[PDB]
Amino acid sequence: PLETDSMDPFGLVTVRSPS
Amino acid sequence: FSGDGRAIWSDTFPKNFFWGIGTGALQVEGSWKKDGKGPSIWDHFIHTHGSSDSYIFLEKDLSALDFIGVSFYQFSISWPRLFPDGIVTVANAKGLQYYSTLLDALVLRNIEPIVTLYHWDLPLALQEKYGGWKNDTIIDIFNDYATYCFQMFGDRVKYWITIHNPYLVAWHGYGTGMHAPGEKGNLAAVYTVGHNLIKAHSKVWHNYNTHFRPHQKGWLSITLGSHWIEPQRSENTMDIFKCQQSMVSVLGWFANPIHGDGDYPEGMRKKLFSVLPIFSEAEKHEMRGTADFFAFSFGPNNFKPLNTMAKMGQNVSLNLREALNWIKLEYNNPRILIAENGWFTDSRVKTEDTTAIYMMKNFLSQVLQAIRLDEIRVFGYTAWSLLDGFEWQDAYTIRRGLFYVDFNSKQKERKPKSSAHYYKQIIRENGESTPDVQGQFPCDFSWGVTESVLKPCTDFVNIKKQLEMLARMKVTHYRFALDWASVLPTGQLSAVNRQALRYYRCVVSEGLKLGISAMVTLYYPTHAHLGLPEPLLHADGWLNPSTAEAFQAYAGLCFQELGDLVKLWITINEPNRLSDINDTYGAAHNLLVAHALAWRLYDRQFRPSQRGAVSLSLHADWAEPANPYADSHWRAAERFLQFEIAWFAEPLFKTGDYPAAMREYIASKHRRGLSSSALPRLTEAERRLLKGTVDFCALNHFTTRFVMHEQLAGSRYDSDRDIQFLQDITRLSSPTRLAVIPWGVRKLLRWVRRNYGDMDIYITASGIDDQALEDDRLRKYYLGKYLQEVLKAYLIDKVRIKGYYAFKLAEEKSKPRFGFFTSDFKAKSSIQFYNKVISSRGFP
Amino acid sequence: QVQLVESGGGLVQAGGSLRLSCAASGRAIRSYFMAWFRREFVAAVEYIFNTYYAKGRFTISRDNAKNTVFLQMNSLKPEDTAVYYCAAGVGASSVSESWYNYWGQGTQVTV
Repeated sequence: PLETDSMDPFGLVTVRSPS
Repeated sequence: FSGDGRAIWSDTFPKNFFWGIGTGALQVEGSWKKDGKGPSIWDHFIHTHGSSDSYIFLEKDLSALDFIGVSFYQFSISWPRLFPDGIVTVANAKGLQYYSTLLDALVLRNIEPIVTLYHWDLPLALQEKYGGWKNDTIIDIFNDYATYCFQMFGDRVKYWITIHNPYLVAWHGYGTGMHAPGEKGNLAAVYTVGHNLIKAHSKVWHNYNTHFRPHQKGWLSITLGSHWIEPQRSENTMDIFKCQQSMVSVLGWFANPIHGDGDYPEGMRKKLFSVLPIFSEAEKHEMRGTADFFAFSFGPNNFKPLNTMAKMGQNVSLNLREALNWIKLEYNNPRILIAENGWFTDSRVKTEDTTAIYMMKNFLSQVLQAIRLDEIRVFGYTAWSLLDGFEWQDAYTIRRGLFYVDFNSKQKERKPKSSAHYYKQIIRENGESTPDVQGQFPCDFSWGVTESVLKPCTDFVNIKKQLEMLARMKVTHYRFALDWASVLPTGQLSAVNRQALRYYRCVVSEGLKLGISAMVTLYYPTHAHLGLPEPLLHADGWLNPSTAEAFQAYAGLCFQELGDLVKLWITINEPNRLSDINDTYGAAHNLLVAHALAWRLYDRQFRPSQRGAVSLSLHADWAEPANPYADSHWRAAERFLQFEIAWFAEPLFKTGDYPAAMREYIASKHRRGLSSSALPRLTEAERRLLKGTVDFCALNHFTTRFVMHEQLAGSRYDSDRDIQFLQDITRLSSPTRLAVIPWGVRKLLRWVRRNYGDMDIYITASGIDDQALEDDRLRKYYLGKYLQEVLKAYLIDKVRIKGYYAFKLAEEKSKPRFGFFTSDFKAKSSIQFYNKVISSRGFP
Repeated sequence: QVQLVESGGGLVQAGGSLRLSCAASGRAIRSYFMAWFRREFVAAVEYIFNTYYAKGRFTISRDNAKNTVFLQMNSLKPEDTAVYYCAAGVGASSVSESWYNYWGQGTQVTV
């Protein structure tokens, strides 16, 4: 779901623990 | 050849590679009317629907090029700046001097120039009188304008480009009404403009190839832009056939008549049989092969806005590796020059462009992959842009240049951004860790595996399956936890499930047979089962200090009944990960007190009788800044570790109170109001109780986060540390985005020793998930590369590391496949690679 | 849990140079931003790059490997003759002599 309308199209900026 | 590229859907750059950076003319030059300049189509399009001032501040741009140290610099010549009407009569006096002094200094600085004659700034006279690219009389006008630049500039310029992305000139100038001149919905003018733009290039190529190429010995081509698209289904062929028709409609439109065979693609001619103009077979011979190389554009202009492309109901992609693969197959393996590449940032991002580092990191990673692995004949790369400027209909709302320019400043100083420092090192190196260690571990090393909450001697069925799993491994220990809510259902000592305590005893007693010395965890919370007994959770759970008093009563119950065989104890398992589950500091307050009461109960009463060790396991994920060129990420790198490790360490290890850095930072947020919360202040008694209540250090290390800075809003815990995290698609990640970064544990084991003295350290949880169920190649690479790092810290940094526990011995049906054994308890290949390291005790 | 050993000495004629240095000591100092004061704001470094002055004669650096902030005072005017002390804020962000929790002793400077 690449969002090519924002500066971040990969969702790199920002969610749990493997335990 | 056409139609062959559809098969695409099924570490150092070469020497003498051309590292460069490019700009336009309308975005960067400015001074749209100074020195007798003619109006462009955009100048009337902007003023009816300053800037970087590069026309006067050229020496400031020359200093910017020397900073990055590029081999070439791509710039376009403003057509109305030389000839205001487009007709070649006599160039402007001052305008000619600008491009003369520009080309002179670039050659003096060994910067070979690449010039494009048209970058969407067409003189307004040709659009008003003749009609722009609608009337075909401009074909010989652009050839006339090209002849002038071939004469006076050809001696110093050996790389020429005709049109820069002609797809946007026609589709967005006469189809969507987005670009100049701005006419929405004109099917006729779109493909007619695209017709003249192809014919105008061929005339200029045959001009240069026959009239200036002999005595100048240069190249000439055209910058064609495109996008990339992925199918909505890999197995489906119609979804893949729809992607082939998508690239043809945008890239094959202008490439087949120039790089293909001289005519439009078969799909385009069939789709628009009566609208697409006809190329006479005499024109086909005079256009196929009018390109010395293949200039290519891959930026946000062919991705944003949404109406730029026709996705045909498929998924948009940014993978540049397969984008060049499609070009190399459809056009008989040409020599490509990426003339435009890079994304953008919002105007609010001044000089702290963090994403630009990781956006550029992928492209160059994909370009290198194309060159060394896919055998793509790429000889250059053009970063875009050199400095922030006017980005067409987006105006100054976005920033695409590698140099920040304050548009409200009169000096217009070009300050290098975070990507300029990263790109400079990319050029200086033309393309963080350490090699192998080669050494053995100590014979007293604790090789261990780990389970989880084991809800309830050989008659026990569940034990038999787990006992047959600990026989394939050569582990010396075994880490598992107990269900607190299954021994004291009422949460009080009146009801003692003697059957549940007999079950756990048969576990360790059967383990004492197998020789696997156990390590029991009294508490193990998670999102599935919180673990607290129902009356305790009904009575505010961990928010009531009586629950901590209830933990000591439950702790000593397990101490007396299980201390006979168990010599290693863990109170809470990852208590630092309870924040996800002010109203969290007080909950962790009781988690710390409950640990001391459980430790004071063992140190005084049960230590001499059973002669063991007790501690707790903390979440030990290492951190590093997301931008090593922004200082706000470096200070926040330790602020993450203080809010995570030191939160439960400095009390239980060193001082007795919370970490001062964590305690002092929260008050600064509350000072101006950001947080309505405060970290509790401890007295002399509480600090005297928590201090030094551990017998070793236990760590739950999995991966390494990349913290960055941001003024996070809210009064919650995550909003107290002012930290955001960044995932890097470059580094090898896991199915659940666990970035496999081996060198994080070494920097962590070095951080623990420096901060909390020389004590014994245990790694109580270290694993990775993988979709594979029989040949987990990710885990073996994760295991070996991580076990390589702990050996490096032991034999070099002299860290008292004594144990290693793989995360999960088994997994569940719908749970993340973190275990070494299948849901049906079938052995994956990860067990036997573990035995190789355990039997070898490292890597000799 | 941090201490500041603001070392150095100052007693030179007008136009001279000085090499001040404050020794960092305590715990988790990399999350702290340090500054120099004369009270009056002199300079500050957020880690290594972000330098703030109040200019053109002083240079504030921070060799984090040795845990020591420097303050190169070139072309010292006689008006700069006072006591110089170092501080350490709390990670985020403004001078005001209040965002800095920890302070050092101070080095004398006379011109």
